[PDB]
Order: sequence, then structure tokens, then C-alpha cells
Amino acid sequence: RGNLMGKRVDFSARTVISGDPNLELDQVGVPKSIAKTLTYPEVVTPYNIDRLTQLVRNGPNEHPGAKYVIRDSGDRIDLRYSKRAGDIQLQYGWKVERHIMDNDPVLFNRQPSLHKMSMMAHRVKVIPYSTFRLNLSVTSPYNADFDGDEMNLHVPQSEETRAELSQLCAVPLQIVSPQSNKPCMGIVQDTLCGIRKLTLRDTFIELDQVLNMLYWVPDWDGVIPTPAIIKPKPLWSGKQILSVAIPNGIHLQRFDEGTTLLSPKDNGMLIIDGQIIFGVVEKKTVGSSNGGLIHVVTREKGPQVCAKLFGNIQKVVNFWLLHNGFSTGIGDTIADGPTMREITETIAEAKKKVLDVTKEAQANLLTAKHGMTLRESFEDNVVRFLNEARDKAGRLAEVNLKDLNNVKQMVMAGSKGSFINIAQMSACVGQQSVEGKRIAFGFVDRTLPHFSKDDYSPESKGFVENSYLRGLTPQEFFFHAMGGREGLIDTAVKTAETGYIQRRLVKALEDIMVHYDNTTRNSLGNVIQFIYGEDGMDAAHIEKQSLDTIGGSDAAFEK
Amino acid sequence: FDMGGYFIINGSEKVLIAQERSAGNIVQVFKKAAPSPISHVAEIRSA
Amino acid sequence: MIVPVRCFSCGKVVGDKWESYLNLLQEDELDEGTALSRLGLKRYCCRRMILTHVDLIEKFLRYNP
Amino acid sequence: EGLVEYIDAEEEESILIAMQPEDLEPDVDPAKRIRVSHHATTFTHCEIHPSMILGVAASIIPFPDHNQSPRNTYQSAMGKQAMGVFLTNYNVRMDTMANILYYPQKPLGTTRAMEYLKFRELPAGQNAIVAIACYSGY
Amino acid sequence: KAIPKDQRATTPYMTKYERARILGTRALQISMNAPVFVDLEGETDPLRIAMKELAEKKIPLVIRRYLPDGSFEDWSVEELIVDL
Amino acid sequence: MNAPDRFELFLLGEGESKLKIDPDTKAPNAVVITFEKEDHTLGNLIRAELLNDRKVLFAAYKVEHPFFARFKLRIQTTEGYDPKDALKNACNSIINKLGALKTNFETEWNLQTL
Amino acid sequence: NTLFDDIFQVSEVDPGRYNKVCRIEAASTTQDQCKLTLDINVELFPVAAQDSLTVTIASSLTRSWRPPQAGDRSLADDYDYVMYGTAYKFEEVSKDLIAVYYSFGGLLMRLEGNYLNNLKQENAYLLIRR
Amino acid sequence: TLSHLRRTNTPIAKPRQLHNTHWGLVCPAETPEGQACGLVKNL
Amino acid sequence: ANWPLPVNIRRIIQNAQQTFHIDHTKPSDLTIKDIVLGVKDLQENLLVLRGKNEIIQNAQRDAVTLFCCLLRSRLATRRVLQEYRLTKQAFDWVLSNIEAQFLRSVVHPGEMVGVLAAQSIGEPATQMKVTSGVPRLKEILNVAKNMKTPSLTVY
Amino acid sequence: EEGPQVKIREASKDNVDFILSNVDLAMANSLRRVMIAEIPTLAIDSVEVETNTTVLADEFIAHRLGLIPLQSMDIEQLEYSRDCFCEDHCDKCSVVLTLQAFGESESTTNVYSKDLVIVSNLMGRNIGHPIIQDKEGNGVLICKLRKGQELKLTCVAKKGIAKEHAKWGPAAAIEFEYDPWNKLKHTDYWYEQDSAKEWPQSKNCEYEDPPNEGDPFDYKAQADTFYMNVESVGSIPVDQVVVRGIDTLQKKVASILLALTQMDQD
Amino acid sequence: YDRKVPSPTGEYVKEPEWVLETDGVNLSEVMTVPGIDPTRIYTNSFIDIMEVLGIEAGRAALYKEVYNVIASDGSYVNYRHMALLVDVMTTQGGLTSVTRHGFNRSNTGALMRCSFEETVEILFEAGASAELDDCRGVSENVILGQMAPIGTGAFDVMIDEES
Amino acid sequence: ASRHGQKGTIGITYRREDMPFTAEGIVPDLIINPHAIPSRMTVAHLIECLLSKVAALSGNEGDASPFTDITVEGISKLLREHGYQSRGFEVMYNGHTGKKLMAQIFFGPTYYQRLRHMVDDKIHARARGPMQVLTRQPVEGRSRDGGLRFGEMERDCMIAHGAASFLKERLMEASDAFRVHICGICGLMTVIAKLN
RNA sequence: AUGGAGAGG
Ligand SMILES: O=c1ccn([C@@H]2O[C@H](COP(=O)(O)NP(=O)(O)OP(=O)(O)O)[C@@H](O)[C@H]2O)c(=O)[nH]1
Ligand SMILES: [Mg+2]
Ligand SMILES: [Mg+2]
Ligand SMILES: [Zn+2]
Ligand SMILES: [Zn+2]
Ligand SMILES: [Zn+2]
Repeated sequence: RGNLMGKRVDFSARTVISGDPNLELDQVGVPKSIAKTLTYPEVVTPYNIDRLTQLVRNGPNEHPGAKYVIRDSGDRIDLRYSKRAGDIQLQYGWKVERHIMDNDPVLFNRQPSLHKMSMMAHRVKVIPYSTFRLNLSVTSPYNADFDGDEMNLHVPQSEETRAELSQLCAVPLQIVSPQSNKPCMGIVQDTLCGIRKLTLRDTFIELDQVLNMLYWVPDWDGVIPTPAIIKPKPLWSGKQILSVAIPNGIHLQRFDEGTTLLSPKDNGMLIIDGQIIFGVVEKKTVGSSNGGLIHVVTREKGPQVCAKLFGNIQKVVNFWLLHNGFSTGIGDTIADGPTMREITETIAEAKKKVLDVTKEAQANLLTAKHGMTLRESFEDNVVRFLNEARDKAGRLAEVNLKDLNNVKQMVMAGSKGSFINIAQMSACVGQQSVEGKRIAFGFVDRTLPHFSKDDYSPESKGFVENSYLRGLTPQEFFFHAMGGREGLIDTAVKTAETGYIQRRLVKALEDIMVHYDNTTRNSLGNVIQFIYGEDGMDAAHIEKQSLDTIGGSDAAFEK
Repeated sequence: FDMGGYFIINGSEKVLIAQERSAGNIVQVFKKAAPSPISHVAEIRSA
Repeated sequence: MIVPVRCFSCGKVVGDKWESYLNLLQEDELDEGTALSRLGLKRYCCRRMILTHVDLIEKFLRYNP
Repeated sequence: EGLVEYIDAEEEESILIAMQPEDLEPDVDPAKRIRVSHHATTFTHCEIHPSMILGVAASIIPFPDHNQSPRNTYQSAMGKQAMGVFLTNYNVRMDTMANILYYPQKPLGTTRAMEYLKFRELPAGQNAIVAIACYSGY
Repeated sequence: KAIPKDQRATTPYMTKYERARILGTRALQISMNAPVFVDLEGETDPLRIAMKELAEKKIPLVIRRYLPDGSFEDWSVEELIVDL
Repeated sequence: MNAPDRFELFLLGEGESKLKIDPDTKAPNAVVITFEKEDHTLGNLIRAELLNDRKVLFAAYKVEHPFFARFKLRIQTTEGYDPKDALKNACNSIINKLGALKTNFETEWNLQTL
Repeated sequence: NTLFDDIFQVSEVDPGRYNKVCRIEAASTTQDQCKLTLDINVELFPVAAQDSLTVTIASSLTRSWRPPQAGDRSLADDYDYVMYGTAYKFEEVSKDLIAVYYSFGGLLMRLEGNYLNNLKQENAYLLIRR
Repeated sequence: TLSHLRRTNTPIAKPRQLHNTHWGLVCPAETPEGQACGLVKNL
Repeated sequence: ANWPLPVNIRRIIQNAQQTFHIDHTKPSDLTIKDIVLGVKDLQENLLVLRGKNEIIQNAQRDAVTLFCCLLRSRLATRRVLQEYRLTKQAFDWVLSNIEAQFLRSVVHPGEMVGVLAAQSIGEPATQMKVTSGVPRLKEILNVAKNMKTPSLTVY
Repeated sequence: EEGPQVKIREASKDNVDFILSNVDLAMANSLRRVMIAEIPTLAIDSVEVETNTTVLADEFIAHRLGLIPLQSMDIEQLEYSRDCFCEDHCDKCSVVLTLQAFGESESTTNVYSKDLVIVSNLMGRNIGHPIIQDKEGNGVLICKLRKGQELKLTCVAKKGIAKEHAKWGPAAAIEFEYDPWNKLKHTDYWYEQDSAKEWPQSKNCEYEDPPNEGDPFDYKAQADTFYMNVESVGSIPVDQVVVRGIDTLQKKVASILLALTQMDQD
Repeated sequence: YDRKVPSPTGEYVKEPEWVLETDGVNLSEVMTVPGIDPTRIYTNSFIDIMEVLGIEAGRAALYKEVYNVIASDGSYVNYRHMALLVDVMTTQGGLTSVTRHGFNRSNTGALMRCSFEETVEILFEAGASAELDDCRGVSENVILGQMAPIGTGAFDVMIDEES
Repeated sequence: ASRHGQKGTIGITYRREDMPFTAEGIVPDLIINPHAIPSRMTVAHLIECLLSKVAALSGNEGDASPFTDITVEGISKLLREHGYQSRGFEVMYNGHTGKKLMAQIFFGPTYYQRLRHMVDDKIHARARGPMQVLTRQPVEGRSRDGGLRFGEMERDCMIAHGAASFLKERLMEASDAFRVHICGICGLMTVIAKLN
């Protein structure tokens, strides 16, 4: 397991990663020193003898250069020490170990390698500074942020293997994954929040900015689109200039809730012939959804066009957002006065309900639900009540928020955040729980020495009325600390057991593959599936479609 | 500002981490598992 | 260590104001705010540069070497 | 003089502690947090100050009661990885590797517990004029 | 034994692994200065030359597809369909 | 360690010219000019001054990467109007405005106290 | 040439969580079977309640968009508020009621009439005056 | 240094969870992440 | 009704009524024979298995059954001639394109789908009143003699 | 004159507060950029430490030494060390100034910027003299010496651009604001209740007319009137800061024009 | 439980029925009770389904369970993967666990099985029983450092004179 | 990292000209993304920013103690008294163009700390180097100029892709590779290959 | 090399 199933390899590197909005999807920002260290052997041919001669003439320490020169006999010429590093006549048949250069196919990897998307072939773009740089739409299949994450890189050492990387393990080829028959890459973070902020009907762009955005597209035809507004001022819309990033022949249609071809709330999504007709663009569209724009462009135009699409969208949106600006303050977590009052009185009536149920249960008037204890029924009731309380106050807090609320904007865009974040930050963080149950009695018949014995009240068993905006009480803080602690614990346990289970799963179905008769077998020839997937289709080339014959009345069917 | 509370071995500052253990001479009763023949066990670690 | 020569944020010289700051503090018996106000440190970044700084060289000079 | 006692958990099992010394006395600001009224009477002990439930590393966190607990934990773990002045005599010790911050600063937001941890004398970080914003996307 | 040129049940379309393998081998040959059977037209990269040589079906290789029983079917690159 | 030199932001390298005028293959009568060792300070100004010319159809600039201090500038004018002339006229306009501004500020400063 | 011309009476104005664009609802002052819904940039051309706007559809006044020069070239409008959009749907309510859907860079429009030369084409100049 | 000098180690039902009895004796927040979580504690 | 199927037909149709720019006010130049026999012959070219014996043929029809159901449902004479009104050229284009895209959607022999499956199951597991999640999955894979929550659902 | 206009509101040795009229936004912003970075200044670039028995490290002191403001009036008649034909540095490109300090008294012996001594020949050029805006006349505090501690070094000051290092910054913070009433609507104000009461009122509002509610949005308007306040570190006087800024921008524009002239060669 | 049921008019309509959940399992006797539907009764214990209803029903129940665990977190994995797992678990005849007691007791190559869990004892018993290795296992060619007959190496490349 | 578990590395560095600027001319020493706020819920970060701002302006020491009655409302009131937006917002201008920004930026002092880990202490690359003695495989560690272990999971990935040749390359030419002689009878490494 | 401690995703 340590030397045969996995051994340390040469021509490898590893560094801290960072994002770069101006790199293509299938590119990787490689530091100059790494480009000088890692090397590739290239046989001297009439096609490249000049370039190779130049590279040898440069030698190491200067990129692009070479490290060693192998002759016919097999002698290795160390350029950095040789007395003849200046005068070398490259003969045909000789090998030249040159530095890694641009557009070289290298294997990018990030541990833990959970699936095939954790090892993808990128094109090298040598850059200054000591960080591996990557696009913000490749961050998801790698599952990587930039808070100190490190990644590994491997270099192929022959033509056939770099061919294997460029024709199989390429990033555009891995856009649509056979795991969930959907694209595993999409627009996120600033580009997502920005593409949400841009496609609003209020967003209008004047001439100059439009010209700049247009020129920022590498695949721009150089044709200025007629502005949506002619008089009095020639204005464009975010949709109109974003359409430039979308290729022709692209048809997208999606109705969401009250979408009636006119969209009073500007929801849904209609795009015709690479031109967005109507609908705010966000995660449901430009994200990595099943019927998403990325999936469509990928399956229609191709992987290359789709990666270039990532490029265009990113450049344009990031440009617009750069000169528009977006932030987040504590004011975005502050609800109105009457809202906070309604929240407080809601929590109050909730605790009042808990009080009534408790006083009812203590009088032996409580009737136990069929199949559970009186105490269990009580606990279930109180817990459900406090949950309904946190949810009530939470929705009460979300309704109060304006459209200009930054956090709410990021929630709408699907960039980052959700309802529970709003609820816990502005309204109520809710009930703390350990092992599925509320904070138990570590001390005899009481949770803390600050309470009396037998205190099943909410504020005792670990309920927190306060939000993060108001601040927690000592008891609330400690209970929250218990819950979070259990969170970290079960997190570590979870990743451990999941790791082991994953290993077992892989080692179980290791030698299983589809043969040239579409028969899923193993090393013994034992048939697992006579036809792979019971249909013989690859999971990548599969989309969820509606069978409109199975539904509807017989009258409508006949009609 | 050096608070001390450590040793010096071969020039290296060494710290003795407090080791947590169960209190001895304490009487504790524990409920045993279901497949187990015994139901309860009252034990005490004598020191 | 010792008072930084210039403000990080903008670049305004704040190295010649330390001793005058201490003089405005202990001799004239003023609060830190007014002291930082009289030294022409209007921006809260330059103001930070002096208010936040701790003179550690004084403890460094205690040693004999 | 019998004003303060030493209590372990086993003896703590049989006492009633008041969180604040103002919980012994028998219209409001909506801004402040909601605190449950003291429904107890027979107090035997009172807490010195609740902020003493924290450790040395956690006492450096500003408003730890306004954060999700794992964040407080992460900060507690990363505080030991920050650079600053670990000792005044750093220039006369032959340590294998020591990092000393060029221009340390005592944080504008402090804890009352920082006084006893000598953090304002030997800080580990600087006050950065920070900006929360979407700029170049880098 | 073998399998006759008729009654061949395997896919007439070239698999991605077959394409990568052929392009790889051909690129190896070209990388070791082998005679190019297509007009370079500016191309010097052995892989790209192999691709252009594949688009014109000027590759004199053959694919032996093994069956789990031991049998095998031959498919020349010129005969195989490249739809990818 | 891998950080580039500071003078590489305003000092031209070996064989690097200041301007690289290239025929734009996209639209007819258009040009893409590569400005080396310059940033937004000049680009934004030149581009904004190219829009004042009413015989200019298109004018845009961009810095393809913040690592390297260089920017591309695409210009498109009407037929019978060479874009280089538009660039020159814009530049001279900038120069005149700046000169007049300098004179004005000097004459204004000559009337101040303290 | 021209494709459509009529005088409408604004009956409703709706700023649905917006501050620059308001969806308008007007009806024809000539045909009692004609109506119109239309998103309007109020920040440019304000449309108050109970107004009578003159509405026109045109095919001209493709190539890139050259600078204005209205006082130099043929503007062919002298209106107050001009837009350019694209028809994307031709709905038929009844045989005597035909509705068309235009999209002006997101600013949508539904025109319901009866008697039309409105074909599915990029050409869609919406001109409004007074 | 201050943190390391006041550390608690634990060898080997739920010794990782924050127990109620830890109130005022052990820091509820300060504990290593990943492996020795809950086991290694600070006073 | 919504189920993962190989070839997307809707996009092909809406691409057909765009590539040829068909107007919705013009009689189609098709025939009943064209559509019916056209689709009926289209079902013949959707090859997953390419044997000649009866067994392989049955396996074939069984393998293309569902997609053929979708095909017949979407390319019905009424639907073709009325719902989007396709012409002759557009119809032939649709058929050919469907065939091609179907032949593209076939799994490539040699595809290590065992490891792919194991990874496709193991990876989402890392991102995770009966027992569920990782412990339950552990029970399932271990084939637990004693499960933590044995349930009996009786209708 | 004929084009843009300047209206000085405040003036001092350190600050200039003025209004810039009839100018495009790009020109004003670019002027700000040039004033911040692309203005030549003299600062310590080299440090030769002979003996250093002080608390502070060598390059630690070299840093603040470099950050010390030096006189840069006649910096224009000095030359870049990369342009001068001399070896290393001479007197036509660099200004050498020694620094010698030593603990004498039992009390802490302070080391300021007044202790810097010009050694190289200035030949009539007002340059190199460290700016001292200090009241007592000491200047920037370099470091502190005990009793037996000594600091013997020698600095070499060269001509540089703030674009290369912030130590060559001729200005501090440049105040900049256009349209205090948001009549151009380039900013969408964040609020909880009232957008006007929450956001304070700018000083520059007194110079412009308040927007009437009976008026629609002026869409044809542009950014003409700007409000600026330039602050100088001391190396270069404020008026000379802005003048050299304008002249620099104009100079590089003229250089681009010259390049255009040069590209017509066969 | 709510339930979609085909209405006599055609369209599927929600028809809510009463279903009995149960803590406790004994499928062998519950389904034979007069009163309930003995064709829709189901248990979360696939181990009982495998014993009572057969190996195919056990397969369906196993897939149902795995799919339920996956979709419990709101996730979604395509059918063929889980189906492949369940099939390889059920093709041996019974429920083959994904452990050293399950599939690692198969008749595959010695090296392959020795590259997982029990290593030395496997090599010992294989060395005692004199087992032949097909060398068509992936891990085996991984050990031998050869191009494993997988993916790109699933075929051979030769030349034919057509020039 | 800040003092609230908000860690992160430097993506890039901009000069004061390219930096956004307030009307005062103040430039941010550091720019963090808003997205690192709602999903992590570190409100105390923002609160400590507001408090540090007010304490900076007033020239006092802000009390950020755990359980106090110091609320965001009082702090906002104090900040408003100093002539700023009570919620810490500031209208800023885009440094590249000088044009205003639509949204206002949460701008103010926040205590950050330079953590232990630095790139140049982590970076590593090896084309070829010293092997171990026993297994003749690339040595372990960066400090020994070693190679990265192509783990079992990586092998699984390369199998999933189908790149067999690359797997062989990583398991032969990349790491250890040996030429051995085998008998045609017993089939063991008993052969005494006397070369030359 | 063996063994151990702490830390990073
Ligand atoms: O042992 C470990 C610990 C941590 N990690 C990795 O470190 C990351 C923690 O980093 P993070 O908690 O700062 N944020 P993140 O996980 O991206 O989630 P979200 O706020 O919704 O954006 C996790 O996502 C794991 O992938 C490991 O891979 N292994
Ligand atoms: Mg993340
Ligand atoms: Mg991370
Ligand atoms: Zn400052
Ligand atoms: Zn000189
Ligand atoms: Zn032998």
C-alpha cells in the first residue's frame, strides 16, 4: 500500500493556491521557479531544432530554458555545470530536457482525491510570484478555497501520456460530470453576485462603459449592438451587453413560479439565439444546475466554447462589478424596530406556550402519544415549538429586509448565504442541541449551577432568544459552545468513517469496466450487467426530460 | 514577561502537560450492555 | 519596537510626533484624542498609527549588551 | 476573611451560583440582549465575572458572544500562530527559529481580560484599515 | 483463431481511448522524426500533426479489440468512425 | 522569491517598444494598440479623450492582467480618417488642457497667503 | 416604413420594487378591443397616471451602432421616448384578438389588438411622444 | 507560550463533548481541531 | 414524468424551428408516410448493441425501449404537424441529428465505471425517526445483522 | 485662461484645498494618480552600516532611514542612477549623507533625522536636506541608544518614483470629491429608513445648489466641478506637487506622441 | 401518507391513505395477516427482504435503501452507479458485504486481494494453495508496473500495410 | 487572519493609486470579500470594525469585552456623532477611473494578524532527486528535496479517467524502475546475468 | 534510519 499502490514520484510540485479572474478555465498559474525546476524531454526534430537550440542556449536559471541534454550514447549533459553549455550542436535523435513552458498539459490535483475531477489536466501559464493560480470556476470540483490551500502538479514525460492528459483529463472535458449527469462547474462568488446585480431591469449602462465591456470580450465580433434606449439618452441594459458573452444558437427556457411570458417580477429565464429575452440571471441559470446555461452550451456548442464562455462571462461581470462596487456591513443584519419587537413578542408567546405545556404535563393531565413516553411527547412538543419560534422570527426578519440589503442580495444571487443565516444573525439563533436532544443534565437534575433542580424551561435546556447582533448570555454562550463542539467532533468522525468507506467502495468495484460488447464485467469475466446501466448510455450524455404521455387525462391525451 | 513554569533540558525548554485521569477511590455503578450476562457493575479504583 | 516613521495607509510623517504626543499627554494632562488632534492627525489612519503603537524599545534598552 | 471560596465541580454540584452580583436586588432598551429574570433566591455563591469561563487564547477574541462558537475555536487555534513579540529578550536567545513583528500594535478593540494576559504590552498583529468590498475579484 | 472481417459486432465509432491512444502513438512517431503522410501547412507540434493526419485518415494503424472470452476484432483507423 | 522587479512597471525591457500598433482583423478601419509600461493613469485619459472626437466610432482600453503594467487600446474611426490621427489629436488636446490648467493654477497660487 | 400607430390612455403605473423602470398599463382610445402593457424608463421619460401617450411601431429610421448625430443625419422620430427591442412571441387569444410580445433589452411589452404587419423580426422601434 | 503552559492531555463514553461540569474550569472554545479535539483542553 | 434520458429532444426541435426559420402560418410539405415511416425507421438506427442473433436484438429493443417511448411521444404526427409545424427538410434534420446524438450518447468500451461508481457514491457521502447518513450507509455496506432502527412499513 | 479653471479655497505649506472646474473625470483622476505616484523625489536608497550595536536590526533601521523625507526641490536637475554614466553612484545622481551616533549620558541618547550630515557635493542644488517640520527641531526619530551603544552608518540617496517604492511619495492623502448632492446618481445610497438623515452632509454642499423635487433627473449632465485637497509630506511644496504632477502627465502623454512620431520610420 | 393515484378520468390525483409505521421487524409473519395489502408491505431491513421475497427483491430493496441514504441529504447520484454497487453486491447469490469478509473472499487474483485489508495471510494461503494469477487485474499490473488492460490499454495497437 | 476565524491568503497587491479611496483620501490597507461573512456568521468581526473605528476617531480604547451592555446602537450613535455613517459605510471612488461606486463600502479599522504560514516556506518542486536506499523511491519531505506521494486515491482517479499509460509512467519512469532477468523454467530472480 | 511531539488544508 505504501510503495506499490502509491509511491512518491518525480516531476512533481506543490504550492499555495489563489484565484485569478483573468485566467482561462483550463489554465493554471505556475510560478517561474517551478517552471525552471520541472522539465520535459523533447527529441530533436527538424520542426523544433531551432527552438530547442535557443532553449539550450539559455540554459537553466532563465525561463524558458533547459536542464540537461541527452545524446545518442545516453550521456547526460548537465548544462549548469558543463564547460560546453555555450557551444552545442543538437543532433537529430538527441533528447533535450527543457523547462516547462506555456500551453503545456500538466496534471493538477488536490487531496483528498475523492473523484476524477480532483485530477484534471490544465494548460501552463508561467507567471511571477510563488502561488499556483486557478480560475474561479474550477474551484468547485476541486473543493478548494484560498485560505491557505495547497495543490499538487504532475508533469507528463512523453507524447502519448500528455496526449492522454489533453484528450481525456482535460478540464473542458470534465465540465459535465457523469456523477450527477450535470455540469460540476459554474459561476460563483463575485461573478455570481455581479451577474445577478447586472441583469436587473434597473441596471442601465451608458456608452463608454458598454464599449469597454464589449472590448473586454475576446470573442467579440466588433459589432456594437443597437441600444435598448435610443432617446433621449442611448442606454444599454445589463442583459443586452451580457448577451455578447453568449454564443449564437443558444436557446434557454425556464419558467419559475409566476412566469407568464411577461414576468411582472422579472423572474424565470428566456434566452433566444444567444440573446437573453427576459429574466434575472443567477444560480438557477449561470450556476451548475441540471438545465443550466453551462450544461446547454456544453452539450450544444462544445466544451471549448463553454470554457471560453466561462472566460467571457467572468471578464465582463467582474469588470462591471469592479466599477459598481458591492459590500457588507452590520447594518445589513439590523431589522426595523417594530420587527424586532414582533420577534421578541413571538419568542415570548413561544416560551409562554412551552410554559403552558410544561404546567399541563406536570399536572399529569398530559396524554402520552401512542408509542412514546409522556416525557418524550413533552420534549418533542417543546422542541417543535422552539423550532417554529426560530423559524417564525427568522421569516419575520427576512421579510423586513430590503432589496438593497447586501446579505439578502447574496442570498438571492445564490453566491453565499441562506435563510438560517439571516435568522440567526438578525432574529434568533434558536435552540442548541447535543446528540439530537437539548442540553441535558450534567449536574444533578440541572444543566448548570446557575439554575434550580428540575428546570425544563427553554432558557435552561439550551434555548437562545438572542441573535448574534444582540449578543449571547453566558449560559447561552456555553450551550452554543457545547453544540459547536459536538459539531467539530462529529465532523472529524464523519470525515474519518467516510474516508474508510470510500476506500472500501473503490477497492470493491476496482476492476469493473465496460467491454466491447457493452457487458459490465470484472477480472474474472463475471457479468455484473449485461448492458451497462441497463441501457448502455454514458451518464455524461444524459439529461432529465419530461414524458408528457404518462400524465394528463385521457381526454386531453386524445385531444 | 517570562512567566516560567517549565524546565531546561539540554538547552531546550520543556513543559509537562497535565495528564487527565479518573479519580481513584470513587464508587461508581455502571449499566452493562444487553448481550452481556451481567446487568450492572459497581466498581471502585483503589489507590 | 519604536514609533513608525510614516503612516501605513496614506504616508504622512508621524515619527517626529511621538515625544510631542507623550508631552501633550503627561505634561499638559490631556486625553489621547485631543493629543492626537493637536498633532494634526485628522485622518483616523494616521491617528491609529500613534494611538495603537506601543513603544517596546524602552524595554529593549534595559539590557546591558 | 471568608469572602471568597475555592469550589471544585463536585462541591459545585450542591450550590446555587448567581451569574451577576446585580441578581441579588429585587421602559427597557430594545438594543440590549434579552436576559431572563432571576427566578432563584437561595443563592450561596456568586460568579466573579462570566468572562472567566474562557481560556487564555479565547480571552483575546473581541465580542466572542457575538460569534458562532467554531469561529471562536478557530481563532483560539490561530492565535498561537500569529507573529509578534514573544519575549523582550529575543535578541539574546538562540532559539531554532523566532519571528518578531516589525511594528506591533495594541488592538483598538480590547478585552478586560487582556490586562492580565499582557497582550496590550506584547501584541501579535496590527490594526489594518480594512474594507469589505468586491473589487478586482482577486 | 480469430474473428472474420464480417459479422463484427463491436462499435464502428472510434472510442475516446482509441483516439487518445492513436494520437499518442502517432505523436510519438512524429516526435522521433518519422515521415509525415500529410501536408504540414505550418504545423510543427507532433500532436497537432497527428490530429490533422487523423482527420485525413492517413494513419496506417489498426485496433485489436479484445473480447472477454479471448476473441478479438480488428478495426483499421481508416475504417473506424471518428465522431468526437 | 518569484516577485518581479519594481522598475519593470515603467522601465521598458529588452526589445520592448512603447507602442505596438496592430491592424484589427475584426472590424474594418480599426486598430488595436499595445501600450507597454503604462497603466490606467494614461489609458483611461486617452480613451476618454478619444470619445470627445465625434468622428470616432469606437474607443476602448483594457488591462488584460494587473500583474503586467500594460494595456491594449482599440480605436475605430470613420472612413477617410486614419485612427492614429485621432490618437494624436486626442493627445495634443490633453496636453493643451493640462498646460492651460497649469498656467491657471500658477496664476491662482500667485494670489494666495500662508 | 411604419408598422403601427395609435393613441393610448395610461390606466396604471407600477414600480414593482424598482426605481428607474415602471411597468405601464394603457388602453386604446380608439379600439375597445385593444390594450397595451409596457415597461417604461421613468427616470428618462416620466409617465404619470391618466396620461395619453402617442405610441408608434417602426422597422427603421445588422450594422454596428454609430454615434447619434441627430442634428446631422436622418433621425426620423422627433418623439420623446424611443426604444429598440425584439419580438419573441405571437399569442392568439381569439380570432378577433391577437397579442404580440416585444423585448426591449429586458423591458418587455405586450400589445393586444386585432387587425397585423408585426412579423417576428429584430426590427422593432417603439416611439412614444407626449 | 501562555496557552501551552496551561494545557490538559487526555489518554485513549463521550470524552470529546463539552461537558457541563467544564464550566469555569476548562475553556469551551480552545481545543485542537481535526484529531485531538475535546481531548486536549486548556484551563 | 421527468426522468434522465440520453438525448434531449426539445432543444433539437427548438433548434429546428430556428435553423430553418419556419413560419407558423404555412402548410407543411410532409406526408403521413414521411412522419410515421420516418420515425418508425428512425427507431431502427438507434443501435446500442450490434449483434445479429435474436438475444442481442431483444437486449437492444429492451435497451432502447424508454428512449423510443420518448421518441414516439415527441414525434407524433399530430404534435409534429401542429405543435411546432415542421417541414420536410427540418424533419429529416431532426431525425439525423437525433440519431447522431444518440450514437454519441453510447458508453465507450473500456470506461472504468466501477471506480467511477465508487467515487460517485463516496464523494457526496463526505458532504453528509430512523438512522440515516454515514452510520446508516455504514450499516448497509457492512450488511448489519443488527440495524439501529429496524422498521416495518405496512400499507 | 481658456480651458479648465482652478479656484483655491485654502492654502498652506502642507495643504492646498481647491476646486477644479471644466474638466473630464479621467483627467482629474489621472492627475490624482500622477500626484500619488509618478512624481520624482529624493530618498535614501542605499545604506552602508559600519557598526551597529543598537537594539534595532540593520535593515530595520535602513527601512525608516529610507522613509525619511529629504529635500527634493531641485530634484529635477539631478539624474537617475540608471541614467548616469558613472560607476555605482556619483555626485550628479546621488546625495551621500553620513550618520554617526553614540550613547554618552546615562540617560537614553535619542537619534533623530537632524543627526544626518550631508557629505557629498551638492554644487548649488537645493537638495538632500531632511525635512524637519518638528517644533523642537529634531525631526523624525530614527532610534534610541543606551549608554555604550553606537550607531555608525552612511546613507546614499537616489532619485526615484513612488511607483517603485512608497518612500518616494511626495504627497500623503489626496482628498477628492465630485457632485456632493448625487445629482449624477453615480451612487445608490444604502439606508434603513431615511437616506438623507442617516448620511451626513458634505462640506462641499455649500458651493452647489440643492436639487429641487419638482425637477426630473438630469441625464445629460456630466462631472465638471471637482473638489480636491492635496497634502504634501514636505519634500516638495504642495503647489509644486500639483504642478509637477500636471507636467509629468503632460510629459508622458508627449512621450507617447513622440513614440507615434518615431513609428513612422522606414 | 399522501399518494398520487390515477383517477378514472385520467389525471393523477392526490389520494391520502393510512399507513402503519412500526418499530420492530418480522416480515415473515406480518404480511400473512388478514387485513392489509400483502403486496406493498415494505421493511427498511433489506436483509429480511432477501430472505423472504428473494434475491431480486433484495436487490431492489438494497438500491432503494442506498438511494434513500444518498437523497436524505438532498443530494443526487445517477442510477447506474448505485445500481452497479448493488448489483456487484448481489450477483454472488446473496448479500456480499463491502468488507474483508465479503468481496475479499472471492476467487480473484492473489495480488489484488492482498492489496487490501489482510495482506500477508492472503499471500501465505495463496502460496500454499498454489494459485494462478490472471494478471488482468488493475492493481496487479500496478504492482508489476505494466500498462494495465484498462481504458486506454484495453486494446492493442498494430500496423497494416495500406500505404 | 482577523480575530474571528476569518483566515485567508493574499491574492494580489495593489498600489495606492489603483486602490479605492474615500472622500478623505484614505485608502484600505486590506480588502476582504463580503462573501466571507454571511456563510460563516462572524458578526463580531463587523462589530469590532465599527468599535475600532469609533475608538480610533474618538482616540479612546474600545471595550470589546464578552458580556457587556455595549450595543451596536450606541456605537453607531457615537460614530454618527463624529460625522460618519452610523453603520460604518463610506462612499468610495474607483481608483482606476475616479468614478463613484454605486454601493458603499463597509470601511474601518480591524485588528489583523500575520499568521505562521508563508508561501516561500511551503513551495516545492522536484524534477528528479535523491532516492531512498531500501525501496529506491523518491525521498520523503520538502527539506530533503523529496517527491510527492502519488497516493492510492490518485491512482483511483487515473483509473477513472482511463489514462493507463500515464499511470504506468507515474509508476515507472517517474518513481522507481528496474530491469530484472527471469528464468524460463522456475521463473524466479535466480538468474546470474553476467553482462558484457 | 527508528520513534515521538505540534501544526496546515
Ligand atoms: O481534515 C480536513 C479538514 C478540512 N478540510 C477542508 O477544509 C475546508 C474548510 O474550510 P472553511 O471552513 O474555512 N470553509 P468551507 O469548507 O469552504 O465552506 P463554506 O463556508 O460553505 O464555503 C473543508 O471544506 C474541507 O474541504 C479537509 O479536506 N480535511
Ligand atoms: Mg469556501
Ligand atoms: Mg481551505
Ligand atoms: Zn494616514
Ligand atoms: Zn552618477
Ligand atoms: Zn531457474
